[PDB]
Amino acid sequence: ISAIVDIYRASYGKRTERHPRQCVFVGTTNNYEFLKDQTGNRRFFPITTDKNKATKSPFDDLTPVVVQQMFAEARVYFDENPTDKALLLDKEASEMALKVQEAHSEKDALVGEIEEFLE
DNA sequence: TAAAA
Repeated sequence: ISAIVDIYRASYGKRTERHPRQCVFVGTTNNYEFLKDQTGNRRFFPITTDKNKATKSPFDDLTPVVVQQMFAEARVYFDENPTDKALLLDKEASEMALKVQEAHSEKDALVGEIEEFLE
């Protein structure tokens, strides 16, 4: 997920070439516990989506014009500061992100019994 | 075409 380049050989190529990462990943799920890592999940930012609270339906209200406008807005914001530092969350946003990632992360059970036994 | 798949 956190790889900036992909150094690999083409399907039938002769030598290994270098491709900068030109894609963004978005994942979809209905499980409430998808983060297997127990020592922090800073890569993945879970957004909980609620039906019947969607003001606009993504089936009939997202049209190429609307997504083009969204990407033009993103282009403006990125061109305000064209560096990777501008892509990080705000301090309070990152603070909430820690709690959200922990809440959606798998919990180890052995820790509880170890604590009880040591107590 | 063989490879590489």
